[PDB]
Amino acid sequence: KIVLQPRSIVVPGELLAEGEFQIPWSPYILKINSKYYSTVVGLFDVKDTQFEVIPLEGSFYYPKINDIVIGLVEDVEIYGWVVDIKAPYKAYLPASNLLGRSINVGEDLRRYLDVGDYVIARIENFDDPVLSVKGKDLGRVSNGIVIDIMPVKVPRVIGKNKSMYETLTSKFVANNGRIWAILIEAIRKIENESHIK
Amino acid sequence: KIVLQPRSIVVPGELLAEGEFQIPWSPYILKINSKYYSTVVGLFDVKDTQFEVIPLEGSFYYPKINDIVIGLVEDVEIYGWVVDIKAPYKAYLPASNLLGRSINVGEDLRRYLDVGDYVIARIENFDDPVLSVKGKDLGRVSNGIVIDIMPVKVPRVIGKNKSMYETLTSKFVANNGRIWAILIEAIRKIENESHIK
Amino acid sequence: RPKLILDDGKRTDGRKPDELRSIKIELGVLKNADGSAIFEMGNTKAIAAVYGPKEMHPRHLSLPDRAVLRVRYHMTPFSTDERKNPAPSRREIELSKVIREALESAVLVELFPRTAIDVFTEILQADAGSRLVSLMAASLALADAGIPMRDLIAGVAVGKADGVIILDLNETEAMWGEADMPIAMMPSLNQVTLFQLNGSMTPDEFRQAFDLAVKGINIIYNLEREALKSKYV
Amino acid sequence: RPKLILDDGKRTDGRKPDELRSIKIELGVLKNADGSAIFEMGNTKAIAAVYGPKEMHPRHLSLPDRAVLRVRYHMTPFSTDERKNPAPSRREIELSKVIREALESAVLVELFPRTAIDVFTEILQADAGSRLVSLMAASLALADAGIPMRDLIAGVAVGKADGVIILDLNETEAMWGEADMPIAMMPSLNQVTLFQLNGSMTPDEFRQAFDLAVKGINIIYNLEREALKSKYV
Amino acid sequence: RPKLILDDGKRTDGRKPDELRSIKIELGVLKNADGSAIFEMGNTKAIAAVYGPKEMHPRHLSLPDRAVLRVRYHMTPFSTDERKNPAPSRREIELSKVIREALESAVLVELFPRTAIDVFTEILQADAGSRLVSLMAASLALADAGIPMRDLIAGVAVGKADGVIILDLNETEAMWGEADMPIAMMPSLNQVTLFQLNGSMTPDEFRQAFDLAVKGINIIYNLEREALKSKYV
Amino acid sequence: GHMSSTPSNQNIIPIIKKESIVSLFEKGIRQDGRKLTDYRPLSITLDYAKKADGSALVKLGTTMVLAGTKLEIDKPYEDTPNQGNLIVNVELLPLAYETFEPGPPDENAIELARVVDRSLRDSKALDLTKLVIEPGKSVWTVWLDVYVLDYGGNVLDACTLASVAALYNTKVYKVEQISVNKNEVVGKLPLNYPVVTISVAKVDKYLVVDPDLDEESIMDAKISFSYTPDLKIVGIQKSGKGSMSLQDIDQAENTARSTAVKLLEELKKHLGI
Amino acid sequence: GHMSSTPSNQNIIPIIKKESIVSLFEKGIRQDGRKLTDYRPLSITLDYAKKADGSALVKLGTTMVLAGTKLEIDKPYEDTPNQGNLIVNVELLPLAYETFEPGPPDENAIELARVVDRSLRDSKALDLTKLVIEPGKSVWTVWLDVYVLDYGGNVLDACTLASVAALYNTKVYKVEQISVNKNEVVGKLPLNYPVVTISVAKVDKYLVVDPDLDEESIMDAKISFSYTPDLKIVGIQKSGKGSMSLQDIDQAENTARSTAVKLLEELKKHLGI
Amino acid sequence: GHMSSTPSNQNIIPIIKKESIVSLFEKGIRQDGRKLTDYRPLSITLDYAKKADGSALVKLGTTMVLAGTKLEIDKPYEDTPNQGNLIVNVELLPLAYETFEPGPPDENAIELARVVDRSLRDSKALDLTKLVIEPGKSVWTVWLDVYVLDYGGNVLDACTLASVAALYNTKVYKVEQISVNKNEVVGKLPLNYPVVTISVAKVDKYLVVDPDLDEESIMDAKISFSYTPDLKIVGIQKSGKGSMSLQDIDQAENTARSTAVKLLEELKKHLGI
Ligand SMILES: [Cl-]
Ligand SMILES: [Cl-]
Ligand SMILES: [Cl-]
Ligand SMILES: [Mn+2]
Ligand SMILES: [Mn+2]
Ligand SMILES: [Mn+2]
Ligand SMILES: [Mn+2]
Ligand SMILES: [Mn+2]
Ligand SMILES: [Mn+2]
Repeated sequence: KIVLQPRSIVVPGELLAEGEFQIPWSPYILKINSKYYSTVVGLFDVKDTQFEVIPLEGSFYYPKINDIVIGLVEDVEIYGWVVDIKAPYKAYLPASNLLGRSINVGEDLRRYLDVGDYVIARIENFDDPVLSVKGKDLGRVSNGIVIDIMPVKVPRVIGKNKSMYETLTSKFVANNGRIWAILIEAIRKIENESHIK
Repeated sequence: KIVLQPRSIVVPGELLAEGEFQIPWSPYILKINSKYYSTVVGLFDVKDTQFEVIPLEGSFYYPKINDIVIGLVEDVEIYGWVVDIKAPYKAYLPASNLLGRSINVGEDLRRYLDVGDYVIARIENFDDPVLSVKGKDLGRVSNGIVIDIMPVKVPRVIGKNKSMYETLTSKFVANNGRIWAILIEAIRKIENESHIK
Repeated sequence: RPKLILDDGKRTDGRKPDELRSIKIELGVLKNADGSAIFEMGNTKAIAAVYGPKEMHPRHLSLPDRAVLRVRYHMTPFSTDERKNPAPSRREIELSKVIREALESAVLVELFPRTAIDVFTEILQADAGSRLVSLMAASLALADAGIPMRDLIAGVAVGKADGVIILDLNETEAMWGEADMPIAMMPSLNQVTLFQLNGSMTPDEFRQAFDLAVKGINIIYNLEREALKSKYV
Repeated sequence: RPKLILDDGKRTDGRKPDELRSIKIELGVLKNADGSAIFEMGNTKAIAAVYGPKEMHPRHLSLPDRAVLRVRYHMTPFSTDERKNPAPSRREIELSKVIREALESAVLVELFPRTAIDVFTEILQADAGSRLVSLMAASLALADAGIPMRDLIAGVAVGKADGVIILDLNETEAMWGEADMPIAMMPSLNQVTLFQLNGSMTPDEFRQAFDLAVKGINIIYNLEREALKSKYV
Repeated sequence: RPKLILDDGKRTDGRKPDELRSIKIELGVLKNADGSAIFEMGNTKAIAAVYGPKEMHPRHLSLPDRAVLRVRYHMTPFSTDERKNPAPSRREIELSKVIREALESAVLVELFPRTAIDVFTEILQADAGSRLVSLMAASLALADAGIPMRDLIAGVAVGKADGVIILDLNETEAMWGEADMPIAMMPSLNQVTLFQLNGSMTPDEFRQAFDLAVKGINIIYNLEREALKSKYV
Repeated sequence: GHMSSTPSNQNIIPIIKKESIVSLFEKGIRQDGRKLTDYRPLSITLDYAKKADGSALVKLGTTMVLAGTKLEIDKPYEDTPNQGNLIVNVELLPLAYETFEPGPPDENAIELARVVDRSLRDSKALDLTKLVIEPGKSVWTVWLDVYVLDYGGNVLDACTLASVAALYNTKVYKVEQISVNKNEVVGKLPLNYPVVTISVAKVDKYLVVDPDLDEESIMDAKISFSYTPDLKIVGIQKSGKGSMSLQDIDQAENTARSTAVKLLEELKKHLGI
Repeated sequence: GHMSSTPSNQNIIPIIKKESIVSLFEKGIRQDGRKLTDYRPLSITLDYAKKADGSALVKLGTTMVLAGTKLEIDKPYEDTPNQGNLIVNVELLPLAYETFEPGPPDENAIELARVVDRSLRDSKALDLTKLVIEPGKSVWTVWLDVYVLDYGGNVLDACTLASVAALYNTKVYKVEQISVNKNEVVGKLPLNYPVVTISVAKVDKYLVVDPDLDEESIMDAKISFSYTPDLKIVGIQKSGKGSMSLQDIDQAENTARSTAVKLLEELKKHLGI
Repeated sequence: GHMSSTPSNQNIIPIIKKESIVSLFEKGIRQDGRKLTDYRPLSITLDYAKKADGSALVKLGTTMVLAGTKLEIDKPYEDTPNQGNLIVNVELLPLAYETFEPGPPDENAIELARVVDRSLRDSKALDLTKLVIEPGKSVWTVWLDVYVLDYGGNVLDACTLASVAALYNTKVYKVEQISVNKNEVVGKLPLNYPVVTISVAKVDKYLVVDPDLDEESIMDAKISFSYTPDLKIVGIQKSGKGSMSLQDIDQAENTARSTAVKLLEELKKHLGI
């Protein structure tokens, strides 16, 4: 078991380590017969005996269950709402979920959520992502700014022990690569220097 | 509050009235900042203090809930029937509605309603129009003639206090612009002279 | 190059610069079309057929809040001096877009979610201004179909011929003139719906011509209204 | 026919047979593209844009276990000595297939079921090897888009010019030479991804040329890696 | 113009006016096609492949009560004296319609709701009557595929050459004759399935020719039956 | 590449309506009061398209077809150096019927054009050897574009009438020596005679001349026969998904030709010949 | 056949975001700090495409357009025998925007090409009578291909700049007598002057010069005016689903022309004229 | 515009069946009893298409390809004035496989045609300078249309054989002085030698010559090598979504060339050379 690199900037096909590590499957690391290569432009990190690649690149968010996500309503279907969560997959919000009851005869139009509305919502199902707005604070975004970032950069915007979130607060980050709130410039600066200091 | 015209023949963009009238929304009248214009070729009518435009033109029927409609079966789907009611929208008749029970294993073919059958049916839902044949007299049209008119001309074929219906009877009008029954010529004469005597 | 303004201050067809070609408007021209119209301005003749509103089979191309307008401007091969290839040209493609977008402002498309309204226009004779004649035939065909609209659309090309601002160009004027500016509006609403200039004009001439086009438009608009009313009054 | 190997053992652009043209690589070249790159090898210049992964509207054309790669190789009309018709040619159709299939091996498509990943390549200047320059620009554009890949793809054409095995052909060499053999691989994985030969070579020459291509490929691969790393290191 | 009926009352290929060209029929000609056939009438040769019944992916184009017949008549570029452009011509488009509609009468399409049955026909050699040879190859290919049919379809062109009613035209006769009348029927059912006349005939000649075509058709029909039976008996 | 598919129902008529259409056929009469052998009312407006070299607006009942011609100077084909050209284009315009989508000619418009072309050609009505200006160097190309504006049934027969009418209406302009002077009409297109196509629909036990749209929606098949005034058959096309017996065609031709005499007579009145 | 349909939303921007874009318009300022009459930063890289006879890579903010020219020797049209040819092709490349599918020019690319063509043509900036080699026998055809590489809004104005820049950058090669010798640049394409197109978006009560992609997604309509340095209007195109009052166009032209003076001045600096 | 997309599975073979196909590869033997280096049974029927100037019906196992030639007199290209033309067209006919929809050549038919074209061209087997009738004024154009009638795997190698066979079978007719007299065969198309393409499929650890349809459905990739009788490599095309090691290609070429000797020998027997 050997690691080839320190905290290094890494690239697709780049050999990270040789030997049998018991690494959980990652989309950022490809294992071939006891060699491990990065699959992405990223930052190689060693965590305890294991290691990872922190992707520095990626416009898309990958859906995960129970992620608090903030999405943009795209279409209003007969039984629900089609929602953009910046993923390869369009999320769907059942009307029955939002309402907490049956969709009544000729009921609604776009009064709860319209096209162009932002929604804060959790991912109730994904194996297309089905959303839920059950929890508190979830629902249509009435006010403020919704700033867009690389979803890949979200952990850096929050920071270990909220340390980055706190230094922006005194001067809501979703998993989605979207933050409901100049705050914009400081976030773009963390996007463009996540790999530094 | 002023009205610009008597019982006049009216045209799209034609100024009908100026001032704030409390007119219920009509597709035949466009309100702009306290001016009212006709949106259609029509007959301007003043009703009490309010007014309306009676459209003289229109091949299409606009679905409304609880309208008794007579439609032509177009397709026979797995769980129901696709029905033409002369609207911009195809109506659907659930088999479960017609049958009053579950659609059984390999049940039916076109025995209740086939393609090319006329159906008399009410509009149970519309906000595509869902039909119901629950009420009496509703169902497949066995016999007689089904004459087609501009749906826009239906009120004239019936008449105030059934007065026009009665003078055709002694010598069934649906909202659909279709009448289940020479009767044909007198109806075409009311289509082409609805705006007269 | 022909002389466009003649010694007696008049044009090649005998008109004054502020004078329209003769207009002829027929409605209810086709049996099948939900609405239809023939519009003649001088020797430019268009026919329009409207179908709809109707559900839009390519359902992913339908709009959830709105009817989709589907508009075709096309010229017959024998509408022109030389034969036009029947396969749609880039001009016809552009003009179809420009005409659709003209109608987008007038048609109350919000009334019919996820439906299509089809507006098919054919130029039977092209002697200048056929995009406008097509547009007005479309407008009239829509009114004829009972499709709710903000207003009728009336339009003329103004332009410049031998330095003279002229209303409603000939083909000779369109071909040989210095400027050709088709304008269409919803006249009662004060709204311009189509606006293009091909050629060249000083800003002052532009504004002179714009003014003259509005005068011609108001005349055409009155004839549109009168033509729609003729079968009832 | 020009002399391809000159008396001093050198080529028409002054190069040795084992020598690459100058390479220039830019990343993050477009605002909208999820990932993008310009790749220059000598006077051959390609730009690539990547969009995805994204759901694939023609849903019956989506794959249940896999992203669909949708790849376009195209040449601008002014990329060549004589104007290329902008309508896709058979060459562009073939090269799009060959380039897609090159990328099929590298892109971790199993990660994104029923999505599409769009790889759009434009040759801005064509002076030989543009399918490879396009392919490498595609590779770099994918890495730039954060789309997981087995490895980067590096490629060169080797060939034969006046009986001499040469690395990285000119247009003069591609046009007038005896053999032109583009090869692309995932170099760290020892895997060939694109392999074509046009022209003629003895089996021994084939194997000599194959060997030389691998040496050039490893250099290009190092520059790809360095280029991707440049904005972070 | 060549002499079509020679001094000895005979035709250019030595035939009598009431005489058929030699017929050759092969079945089970392709591995993949659910059913297939080669039909030769003189020097006119067609091959047909049948696939189906199978579900029809463009599901909105499927029929709820019926299989859709999807038929292609096509000629290879080298089937004719001069090279035919491989892009489908208007003739091929028309003949595909006429052949489909011929098969519409014979195929028991009600048996397979919302399926498609694909009938692909290629003319390998065209020496007159290829729409009919294609049609009969299609018929035989359908029978070969086990697709239920009312009857086999047999057909011949009759016509007029130098005022003489002739059965089963040559290319020389089709090109230079006065009339060419392809007729196809379900012979056991007394039903005509394809009927066209190109050229010119008096009504009496029309009826004489119609009569002669039925005699040739009954012979061809017997050979179709015998050909289908040959691998079992 | 391309392919002919069974179409959907473009006019699904109700079972009820089918019975009404046929049930006066006993009396030899149809829906619209007319006889089984009658054509619908016909008008032919010559010179309707003022920028065409010749034109005819045909109204046959609710079927409306506008044909127009455009003449050009061309080199003749090296194989037909002593003939001019006829190019026949029929378009079913999206204006004509609700289900007509805009596009290039489909198989029906194509079929129509080719059947009209061959009727015109095989009739010898338009003798192309007459369209030569200078043998082997310059000839007239006659572009005949036939645009169906309203689909009311029996579009083929209306197309043939409009086509013939357009050709008869075609002005020939003076040729100056290399170029066409359109200020000088030196002649008219030389036609030997009119042609007509007569369409007979098979409906139940009955044969119906000039099917309207409703009849077309219920017919088993139709067969069109083209005639010149001497009553030579000059084209035949069986159309539709259904078959016809030998006797149906025999009888359809007898009925077709009988109608042709009257249709030709009325065409000549409309043409002024 | 073909047809213009109402499109879907290619940039659906949130209701929240619409308000932010406009809400500094009070101050005469936009999102990006710039004035309502300001163009975005412009760079023009001449000769970017080394195998083009002339080229210009235009960056107008995040809009990127690469125009290139290719000259060929042609017979002139028998009607324009004393002129060369300009053929304008604009392509919206699938690289430029997420929803751009690869295909032949759509109505927007076509509209763009024709508006650029007519601006260039009707300006008399490119005098085609200058492109004759031998009158009535051989002329230069200028293929102007304008490829949008990044769709950041106001693509038309960038296309016009790239087009003009490409033409000014166009090398003319020696003609030997019948053939073009590309080893010898004998001249440059003769242009009378630059042209510019100025696009004014109608957004709420406001008129916005050079709309970015966000502004374009919220605007009612735009109208583009083309100018030559003497400030003759040389093309106008109203675009978009929405209407504009007579006064909006009056005021848009006044604002357009005012900007044209500055845009032309900067274009000339980029061209070296 | 156009685009290459990952296809669906046209032959999804069961997991069970994959194992059966490979599990005699140990013994150097396949499903059909044949060796890993064996081609399937080959027949070549020359002159199958009687109206082609030359033709060959190739049956390679269940793969059936009919190639035909048609010669025309053309002006040569002003750049190749001392050469005739070869135009190679390969079509995958909807007859050949269940999922082949009728249409213009797709990327696979196109790929096939170009690989065959370049094998034929780069081999110098057809020397186009031999196809000149009158230098710089008239040459022979050889239209080679290669129609796949039954898709049984390794269509490329069958196309090459049919192509070569069709060309060898091509009759040249007498030219009279300007016109071709087809009553007089004055020659045959002059070919220097046959060419063959040899396709090697990578399947698991194994290299398989001439993959059948099942093998093609399970292979990682294939690579085709074209040879002339002196065993010069005259074309190579790696095909398929999967990669191959450097050693796979090295070994595939060694195995390909070994098979080429035998395949060429059998081709010559079929040709009569
Ligand atoms: Cl116009
Ligand atoms: Cl290349
Ligand atoms: Cl035939
Ligand atoms: Mn009406
Ligand atoms: Mn980036
Ligand atoms: Mn079988
Ligand atoms: Mn011509
Ligand atoms: Mn040229
Ligand atoms: Mn030729």
